[PDB]
Amino acid sequence: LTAAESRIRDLDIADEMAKFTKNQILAQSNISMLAQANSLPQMALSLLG
Amino acid sequence: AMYINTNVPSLTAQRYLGETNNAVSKSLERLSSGLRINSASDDASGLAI
Amino acid sequence: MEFSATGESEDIKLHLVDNAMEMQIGANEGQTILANIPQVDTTSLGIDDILMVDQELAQESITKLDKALETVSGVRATIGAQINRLEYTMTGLDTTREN
Amino acid sequence: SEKLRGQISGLKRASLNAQDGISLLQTAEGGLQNIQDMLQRMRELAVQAGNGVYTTNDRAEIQKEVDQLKEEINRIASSTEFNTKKLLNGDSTALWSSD
Amino acid sequence: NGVYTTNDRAEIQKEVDQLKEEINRIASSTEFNTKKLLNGDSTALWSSDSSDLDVVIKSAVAEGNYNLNVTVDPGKNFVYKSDVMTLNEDAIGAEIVTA
Amino acid sequence: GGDVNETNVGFVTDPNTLASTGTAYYTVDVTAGADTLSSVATMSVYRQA
Amino acid sequence: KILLSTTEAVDTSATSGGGTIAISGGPAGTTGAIISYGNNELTKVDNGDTTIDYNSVTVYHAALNVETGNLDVGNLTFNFREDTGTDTAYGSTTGGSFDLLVAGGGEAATSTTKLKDISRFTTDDGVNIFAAGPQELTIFGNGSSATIY
Amino acid sequence: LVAGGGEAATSTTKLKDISRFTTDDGVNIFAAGPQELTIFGNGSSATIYLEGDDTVSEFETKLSSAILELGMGATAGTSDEAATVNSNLVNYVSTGDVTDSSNEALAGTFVIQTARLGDDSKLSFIGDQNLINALSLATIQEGENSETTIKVTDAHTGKFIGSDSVNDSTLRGVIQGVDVKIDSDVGVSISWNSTKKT
Repeated sequence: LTAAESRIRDLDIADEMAKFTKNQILAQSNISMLAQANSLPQMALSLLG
Repeated sequence: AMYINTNVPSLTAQRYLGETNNAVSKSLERLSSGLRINSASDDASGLAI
Repeated sequence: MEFSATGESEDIKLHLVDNAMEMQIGANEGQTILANIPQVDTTSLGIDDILMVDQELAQESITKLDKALETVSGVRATIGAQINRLEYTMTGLDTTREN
Repeated sequence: SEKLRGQISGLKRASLNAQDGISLLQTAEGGLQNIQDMLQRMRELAVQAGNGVYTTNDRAEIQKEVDQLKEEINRIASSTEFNTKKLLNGDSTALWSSD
Repeated sequence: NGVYTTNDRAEIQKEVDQLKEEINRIASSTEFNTKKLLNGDSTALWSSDSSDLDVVIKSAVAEGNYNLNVTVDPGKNFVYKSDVMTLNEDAIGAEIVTA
Repeated sequence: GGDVNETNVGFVTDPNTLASTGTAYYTVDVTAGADTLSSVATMSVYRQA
Repeated sequence: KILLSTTEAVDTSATSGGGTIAISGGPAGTTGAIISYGNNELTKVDNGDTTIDYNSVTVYHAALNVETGNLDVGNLTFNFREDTGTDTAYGSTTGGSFDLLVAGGGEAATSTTKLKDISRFTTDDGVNIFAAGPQELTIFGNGSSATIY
Repeated sequence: LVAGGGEAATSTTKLKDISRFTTDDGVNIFAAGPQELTIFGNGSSATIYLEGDDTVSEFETKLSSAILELGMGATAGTSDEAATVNSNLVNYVSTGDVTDSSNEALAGTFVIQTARLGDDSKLSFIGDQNLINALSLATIQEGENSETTIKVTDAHTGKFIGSDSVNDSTLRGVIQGVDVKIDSDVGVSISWNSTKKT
């Protein structure tokens, strides 16, 4: 029974570490894209103006 | 068409960053605790068994 | 000893009102969510008169404990269902806002 | 434009309201988890007594600490709080009185 | 998978019901300029007099008022049987029997 | 209005298009046999102008 | 329009079995028609315990309006007593009178139905339109317009 | 007639004495407290409470009332037919009421039926594992669907449009872009036969 119960304890840590790595990698790309998106419009249009 | 203060892509990026941050936080909580279910909302059937 | 029926019936009175929880979840008159939390204590769990003096009450104690545990599990899982619904409904608001 | 701006403001208000609602359920879940934790130690100490090797004083020694645990669980049942609105003591669903 | 008793499935049913309610709400709450989109208000508009007739819209409908004539041929139902119940070793039973 | 059930009527079902507002009460005399004669009484009239 | 009620002559004096029904009253204070029934047509006979019984009789009633003269017709079903009877001869019944109250109309719209009770005048979210206040309606035609409340 | 223990139970036997309501270890279910029973059907649910002191007839009455609450019972025909049908929904067969070559050819069993046709007449039972296993329900008849003949005609001229014979009572593909659902409690009359008990 204690073997049976110790099958809902925690995932094999490798998959959790993979999910964490992928999320952490993708966050920085989000940040950079947001920065450039904020940069573009005011500058371009005020250049036109 | 160039406008002023109409940065919809900023809103889209903000939303996506929101999901990314929440996912990272949940993964960190799971890894720190070392338990699968935790709380009461991850699974409704494992608690009783 | 001899026990006897009194012969005259008894009258009792009770007053009951509601205090539920409302949640505004929309931008127009009418759409809401209701919330309630059942009352939980020793009396609700029905273990007020548990006794451990002789070697005859432990079995009933174990039965009652099993029943209380399953009741508490049910309550917690209901709360979890509520929170999952709210988490799912949160994002559509922002999607509609963007559109 | 007037209709759209009004709807947008309502959407922002609902967006805040959702998380404001979710916090309370998280707190109640934590409290119920603590109660469920105590009940299992109660069950284990229940199955402890029931053996015949023990006199009538060991069971009294067990009974004192069992009563103390029951008092603690009653305190935690009656101690939960959120913004001067007690949750678990049946003050979120109804209100009853009798003479 | 059968390892769960007949209580876990009711527990699952509660959350399933909540998800159904949420999807109904999102279906019935969509809005733009006081024009509801998904609630069958974009293609047709129907009403009848009987209280046992349901209408679902798929595509463009033509027009007009219709008269329907119905004739029925019946089927059958479900019949359940429970098992034999007897008495214990120390029971006594009485009945009014004719012969 | 004030009267006790002198008859043996259980209840009434299926009220359908029987007018409404339920305020001018209704009298439902159930007589247990009495000779009846042929007659007529004017119920109502209707004029526009 | 003229509206009349008509009555039939019946013996109404048998060993037992039935009775006569008379409907009267209403906002117009009408004195309606009277009807008679036959033998063993109101109350049945026992079958040991009967587990409580009820018989059914349908009744139709009509009323006339005073300003458009549109006729309104409704129906009801009386449930009559469990089980009566003499020594296994024909049955039995009890006479008298009592009062009845009505709510709603049924499944149609009556001529005197309140406008706040129509099912079509409420939205899907449970709020009725007239709760806020009166509404406006505009009619256009022949180069002219009109407004009603 | 006095029948002893160790035999068919009678109509006044208390529920705490039946042999099927004690476990292998000799602890009856009603020792801890009253038991729940949930019934699902017709898109609705009901809950009843059983205490270890009521007799079988009270059980039958409670089950009949609970079933009638769901609306599965006889409709508003409001006749003695309806009363008899409602009363003959849940039946207990005693030793002196057995009928050969019928549904009730077994002694001391509960017979359960409903008053609707097809899939609408399916019942589901939920409760404790021990109680459900002790009841040990079984099926002796399964439901079947109806046949509906539908004709459609215009409301002002009367020109024919279409007709069909369907099984699930769903009119489809005759009116462009609309599906119609018609309830199954239309055009049916129910009677009870005690000579055969059906």
